Amino acid sequence: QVQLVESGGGLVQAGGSLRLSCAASGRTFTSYAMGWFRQAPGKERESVAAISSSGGSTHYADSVKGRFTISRDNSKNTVYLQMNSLKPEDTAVYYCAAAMYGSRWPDWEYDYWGQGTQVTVSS
Amino acid sequence: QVQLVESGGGLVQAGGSLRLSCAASGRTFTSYAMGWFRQAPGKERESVAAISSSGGSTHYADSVKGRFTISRDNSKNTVYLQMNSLKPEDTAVYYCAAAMYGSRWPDWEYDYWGQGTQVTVSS
Amino acid sequence: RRVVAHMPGDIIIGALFSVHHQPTVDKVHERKCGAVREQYGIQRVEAMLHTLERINSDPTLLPNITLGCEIRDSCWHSAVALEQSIEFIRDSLKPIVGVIGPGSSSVAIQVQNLLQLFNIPQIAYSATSMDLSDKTLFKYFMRVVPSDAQQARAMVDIVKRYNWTYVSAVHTEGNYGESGMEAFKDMSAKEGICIAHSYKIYSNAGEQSFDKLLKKLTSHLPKARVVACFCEGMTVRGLLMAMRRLGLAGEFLLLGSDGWADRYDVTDGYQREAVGGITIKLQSPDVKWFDDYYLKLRPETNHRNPWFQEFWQHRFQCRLEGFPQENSKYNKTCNSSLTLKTHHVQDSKMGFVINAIYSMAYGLHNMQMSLCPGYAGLCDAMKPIDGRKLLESLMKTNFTGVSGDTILFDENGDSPGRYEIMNFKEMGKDYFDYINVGSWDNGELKMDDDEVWSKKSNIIRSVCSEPCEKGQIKVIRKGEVSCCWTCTPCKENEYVFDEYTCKACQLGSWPTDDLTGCDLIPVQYLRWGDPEPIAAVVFACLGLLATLFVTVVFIIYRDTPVVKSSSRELCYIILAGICLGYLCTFCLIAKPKQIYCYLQRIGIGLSPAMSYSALVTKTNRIARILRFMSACAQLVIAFILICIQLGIIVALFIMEPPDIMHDYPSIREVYLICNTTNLGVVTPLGYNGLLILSCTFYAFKTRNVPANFNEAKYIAFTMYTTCIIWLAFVPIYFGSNYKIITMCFSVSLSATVALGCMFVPKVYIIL
Amino acid sequence: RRVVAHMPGDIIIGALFSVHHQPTVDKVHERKCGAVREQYGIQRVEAMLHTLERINSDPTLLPNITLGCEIRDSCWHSAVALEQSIEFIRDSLKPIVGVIGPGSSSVAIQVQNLLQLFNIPQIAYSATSMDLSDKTLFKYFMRVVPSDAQQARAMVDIVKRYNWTYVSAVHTEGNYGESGMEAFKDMSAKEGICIAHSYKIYSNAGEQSFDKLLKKLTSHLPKARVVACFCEGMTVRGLLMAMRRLGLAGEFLLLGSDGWADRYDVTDGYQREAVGGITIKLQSPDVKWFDDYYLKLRPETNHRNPWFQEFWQHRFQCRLEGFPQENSKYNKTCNSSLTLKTHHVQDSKMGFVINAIYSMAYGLHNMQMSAMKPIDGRKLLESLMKTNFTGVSGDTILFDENGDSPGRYEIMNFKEMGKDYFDYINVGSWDNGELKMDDDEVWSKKSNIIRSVCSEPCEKGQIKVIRKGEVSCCWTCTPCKENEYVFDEYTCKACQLGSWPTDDLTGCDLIPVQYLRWGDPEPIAAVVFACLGLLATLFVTVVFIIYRDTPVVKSSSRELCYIILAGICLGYLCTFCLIAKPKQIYCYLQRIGIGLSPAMSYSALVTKTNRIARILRFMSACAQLVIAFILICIQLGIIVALFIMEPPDIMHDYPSIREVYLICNTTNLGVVTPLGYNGLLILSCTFYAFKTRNVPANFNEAKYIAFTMYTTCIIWLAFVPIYFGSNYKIITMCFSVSLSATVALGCMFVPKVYIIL
Ligand SMILES: N[C@@H](Cn1oc(=O)[nH]c1=O)C(=O)O
Ligand SMILES: N[C@@H](Cn1oc(=O)[nH]c1=O)C(=O)O
Repeated sequence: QVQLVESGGGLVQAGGSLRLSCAASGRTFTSYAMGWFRQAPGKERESVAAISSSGGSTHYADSVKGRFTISRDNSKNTVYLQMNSLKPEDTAVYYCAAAMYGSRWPDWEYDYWGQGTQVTVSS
Repeated sequence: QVQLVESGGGLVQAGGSLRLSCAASGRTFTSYAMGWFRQAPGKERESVAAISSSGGSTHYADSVKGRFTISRDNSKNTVYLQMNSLKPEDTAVYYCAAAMYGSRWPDWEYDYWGQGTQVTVSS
Repeated sequence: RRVVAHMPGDIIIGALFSVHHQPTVDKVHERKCGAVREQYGIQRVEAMLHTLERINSDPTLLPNITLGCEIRDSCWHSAVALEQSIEFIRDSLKPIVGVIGPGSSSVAIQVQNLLQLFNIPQIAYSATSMDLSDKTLFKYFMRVVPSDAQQARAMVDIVKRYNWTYVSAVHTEGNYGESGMEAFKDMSAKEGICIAHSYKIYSNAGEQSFDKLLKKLTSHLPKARVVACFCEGMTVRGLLMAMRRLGLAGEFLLLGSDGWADRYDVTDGYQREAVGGITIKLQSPDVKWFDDYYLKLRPETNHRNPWFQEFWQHRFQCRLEGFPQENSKYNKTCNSSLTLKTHHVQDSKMGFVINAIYSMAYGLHNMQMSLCPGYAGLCDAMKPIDGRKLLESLMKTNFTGVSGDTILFDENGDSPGRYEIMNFKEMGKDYFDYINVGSWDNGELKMDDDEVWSKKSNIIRSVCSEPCEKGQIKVIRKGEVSCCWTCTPCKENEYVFDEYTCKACQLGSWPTDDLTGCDLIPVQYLRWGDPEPIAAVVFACLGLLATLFVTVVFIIYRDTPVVKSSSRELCYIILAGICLGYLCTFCLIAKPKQIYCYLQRIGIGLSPAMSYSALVTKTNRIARILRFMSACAQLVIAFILICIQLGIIVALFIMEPPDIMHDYPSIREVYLICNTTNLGVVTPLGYNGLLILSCTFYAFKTRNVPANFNEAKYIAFTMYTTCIIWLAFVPIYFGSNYKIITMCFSVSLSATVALGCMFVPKVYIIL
Repeated sequence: RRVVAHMPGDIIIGALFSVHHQPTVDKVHERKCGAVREQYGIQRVEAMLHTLERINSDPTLLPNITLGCEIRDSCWHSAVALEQSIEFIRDSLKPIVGVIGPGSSSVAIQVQNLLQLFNIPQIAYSATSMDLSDKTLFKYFMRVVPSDAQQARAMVDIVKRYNWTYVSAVHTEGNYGESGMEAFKDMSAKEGICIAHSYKIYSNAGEQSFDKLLKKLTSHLPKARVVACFCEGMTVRGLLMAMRRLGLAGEFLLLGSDGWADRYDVTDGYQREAVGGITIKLQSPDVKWFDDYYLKLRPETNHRNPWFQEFWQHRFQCRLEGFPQENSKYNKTCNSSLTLKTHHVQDSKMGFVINAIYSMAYGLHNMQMSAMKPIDGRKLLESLMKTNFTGVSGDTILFDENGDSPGRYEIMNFKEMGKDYFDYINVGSWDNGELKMDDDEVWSKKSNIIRSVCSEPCEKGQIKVIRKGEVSCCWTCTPCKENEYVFDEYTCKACQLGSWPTDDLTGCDLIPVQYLRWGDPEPIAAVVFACLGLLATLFVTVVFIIYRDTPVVKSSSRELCYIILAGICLGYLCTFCLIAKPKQIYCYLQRIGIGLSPAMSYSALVTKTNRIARILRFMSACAQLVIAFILICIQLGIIVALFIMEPPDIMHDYPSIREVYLICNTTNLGVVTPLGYNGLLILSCTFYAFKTRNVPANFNEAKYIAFTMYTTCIIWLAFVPIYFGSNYKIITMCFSVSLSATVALGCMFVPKVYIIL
């Protein structure tokens, strides 16, 4: 099995920048595409961004398009999400998920989930 | 690592009979010669009987010659000691040891030892 | 690292399929596999998954027990399969119960040792090496295909049928290729077939190696233009690439094994370089229920095959946009109407895979029925599953395959089978296909020669030398091989025992027209038709007629009014001698018969000597007068003189008895000659020469004396003529080689001259 | 679970030694081994233990680092070795850093296949297979011994020496035997060695298999007396046992490789069945400190060898009474004075084992002089391919691009030294392509083994070699004819006319033309006759010249007599010059004289007869003689016609191949025409004489003229058949013309001599 651990989140002021990192155990990390999710309190989980198993192609949601970026490092065996020009409506708990047997995004049939990281954005 | 566990000790009257069983966990039991020791409360530790690795060669202490009988079963990895015509002076704690790279008995050095069991003989 | 496919169950079975090409020669150390495979790699994975799913829903077969799997990748390479098998065994250091695969002999041998160390049976479906049937070493190995000894026998039968007795050989390096080629070499050497040279090469070699191999192959042309390939698919493909690169398409014919049987992938883009080849394949039909399941697969609904999305893109050369395994390299996006029904070619070895999968299930069913009689499921007596019991139960398996035939293993784990023979040809305009043109089974080969050739342009049956076996020519083996020879003509007087000898025969015999020994020489003796004996006969008959006429004239005029000076008896003796000489000349070559030769010798000794001695006595009678014992009786003494010569003839019979024997002056012709000692003839010749000298001296004594009838005048001429003719005839006998008619002419001329110069004046006077 | 000999340290090195014999053919599935080996197992285990103990006391090699060992049993079997090598890698699934061994090629291949997946170097000391030298397949393998291509080369060189050309071949089923025999066959093929037959057999086969193998080997026995064995030790021992069983001894010579060489194990109890064999051994001297350490070991003080008490009891055939590993199958107890110095024979490959251990240690030391807690296999490999150190024998050990070291070879000969005493003797060496082997110790006398050949040579004469086809070395010999020369060793060629093969049968020398006429007796007699005739002609010419007044000769023309004498002299000169020389001028003169003399003589006779024929009209009686001259000129014109026909020539004529002569040109039909002309002239003169035969004459010349004409006609009629008679046709015409001239001379002027006297 593969265990996913998220790090890099925390308190941040509006207009700042942040970088979240998801690290995976095991050794077959290069065979799994990865995706990032966020859930605000009082709401349901939403898709944010995703990257295929070998980089190359990255997909972003409409609410984060342009001011978000995603990438992976197979040698370092971890994925990074870069945020730019944060807004007060971004405070949420973020999760990192792995998929192998999906369809066109965002239909990906994830099977490994992460613990999550809380990110609070204040004015 | 070969481990040894003893069983069969207890309380008995004089003139009876008893059997002690020493069981070895771990393989390569057929390459270790086996020996039985006894120690009375207060006195030092002495040797009683010994049997070669392949069996067919048994040595007994002069104090218990003709009474006891040592044997082994390599299929089940268990060494048995049969005590006959027990006497009150035989009350002691008994130990089971495995020897390799030795000399003429009782000039063996034993790589392992056992917990031991208490045998009490009452009039 | 590597990915594994799996479905769960109570019993787990391994499987090694080559989903990717083997690492190239530059990546063997890193173990980096190539591109995906469809027939050999991905149809088999789906086949195993669907077969296990079908078994799991069959109440008759293994009720209340679920079957799982663990499919891995071997990449047609030994190291990759070895490490995947290391994973299999480390799973037992749910345990793996058995392994299905792999598909090559070397990889199977490498996996089998590790598997047998841990008591794991292994069933293969395409490993047809004939050294994997040694149960002393490969105890836990079974297969549903026959060994490749029958394949070597079939190839030998094919080369025997078309009289190809000078071929080249090539095999890919490995257990399978080397074993098959050595079996083929042994069979062909026993059956009389011939190999120009033998080569070997790796299937993953570079372009330079194949170019050098092709150059070495074409250095044997045009004597050996048939190549026995016991290679794999990639080796044959590389040979096709080399032929197109060099530009030598159409100068070879290639025999194929199961490595190249009907695989269209080897002949793609290089079909012109491969037309006419003949391949040998195992016989198996197409499974019908596999196609129905396979043709409906989509990449978005397949959630158990890890290598399916990539395959889709590799096959359709498009990029699956949005899918997790997107592989954004192809410039074209994947349409939503792409289907697997297009250009579908099912693997020609699927029935063997399915039968190998069913064998393990049937063995497990029998083992469970034996161990847990009344319990439906896995009872405590079958926990954990033992490998020795499963091997014992698997060797007794007997069931019916998908094709309807009966599958059962023999004492070595092998199974029976048939063979088909396929021909690659052009069926139209730029349309090539494989055509079945025969079969082989149980040692019987049946082919269709009308489809293979359909003309008189059957490729020249590759030979090293034309057959110089006609009877008059022997054969020399140079020394390189008993296969190529040079033919040289046997001599004119020599015949042949075998094809490589030329022995003569003794004199007096000639070889036959077909040179099968020497019979004899016919001899020639028909000299009657020759003009010279005819002329001799005419001369002899004319002389005999003249002698008869003069004898009749003398007999009528026996009163002799003036002839009384000469003795009538002496004249009769002279006439008799002349007649005897004429008879000898007429019978000079009467016949080789001993009596004939006896008569010839007697006449030659008697007639001229007797007549000449009578003439000598006549001349000497008139020599006494310018004493006499008995004038009347002297003639009688003269008779004794003639008898003397007879005694000389007797001496010849004392010397050596004449005979007739065959004499050969040359090999070409042999004659038949009567015996005639050279020294024997001299003595009568010397005697008559001495008589001639004596009579010439006597005549010269009274040459100028007068005579009543000028008898003394004509005596000198007669003596001179006789001496001259004898001196001329002496060297002629020692002259020409035949020496059979010269003496006849000489004696006839001498007799005629004596006759004339003796009684011409009597004839002149009597008229 | 088998026992293992372990010694602790910081770096652990594995080892695989075959302490026990490989399992019997009927026990290969249980994988249970046989008896104990001394030179291989116990000696190599103690060697490794003491070598590490000696290495980790040197303060220069790997200071502050302790070396540890894990020694296991390979049992000379592939399955056992593989299952023991799986134990080395169990931690990877203190790790093992490298493996030393094994000593067999196929076992080494299997171990290397398992080990290279985990980056573990492997240094072997006795595996010399060629195919192990491919670094694409076997990348982590190294060895301190050369490959067996040079050993096959040495075997081929030895069989080239002593001229063995029909050897048989045997090898052992495996990888050593197959590769070695393939190399030997390939090297022998490009020569005249012509292997009779090739067999193979397993090392652990039964007695029946060896019996069948020997029965097959004895098929070629009368000729193939030499067997090239590329086998192991047990195959050779089984061959000797089969030889003893079948009552066969001394009928074979066996060539051996390093599997047999110098080992007393194989030739024990069967020494007499193996005397005379020649073996090839790797050159290696003895080690002294190993003997010093080994000969002091005792069973009750050695506490680090699990296999030592069993080996002691096996070697001394006794039982140790109280010892833990006491077995009761021996009926006598072990004495306290039993020592290991009795019948001590050291293993002939201790130096290679110690060199492999030192190579591993030096590789580790070089790697350390460059953060190292996980030892990197790949790094170690690239530090082991560059090793260059000094061995225990003083030589320099270093590896090449293929990871193997150079070496030399000794050649040993098993024989009988004394009585019931056999030993191996060093009789030469092979090194770097050069063979230095002495022949005084092998076949001391002229008792060299009858060479393995199948055909006696045929040369120095008109004899051929014809190959039947089976083998190029087996042939039958066939003679050649008397007029053929050996062109190739397999063919004779017949030369053209006039040429005879030389005594050396290498070519035809075109024998000289024979001609000897002066020495022959018949030409000498002809010369004497011609000289006598010339003397007589000169005498009569002188007599006529002195009597030119002609008181009674005036009836005959003096010019006519002079012409007759000149014709006689010309005929004598022609007879003299007929022999001459084959030069063109000589034959021209011969033809001129033959066409001139008789025609002139007969024309003169015709004119003389015709002068008295007119009288029982005449144009010019005195001048008619001039016309006679013109008649002679006519014949000259005929001679001219001959020059029109064909020019004079002298060419070689061949009556037979043995003898060829040289003869001047002579047209068969050309000579007939002058003969016909003079025959017609003779007929005319005979007719003229017969016309006036009975007429009276003053000197009775009419009687002599008719007799002369008749005699000349008879002589010509007799001589004509002679020309077409004998084959030579060189003196018949000479005698004929000489006799005709003499007859004319005599029967012409005998009455003149009678009258003048
Ligand atoms: N019988 C062959 C099987 N095989 O080899 C190929 O190249 N294709 C294929 O089916 C073998 O022994 O490996
Ligand atoms: N070169 C041989 C070495 N060898 O073979 C034996 O039988 N003994 C021995 O030392 C091999 O490759 O195994």
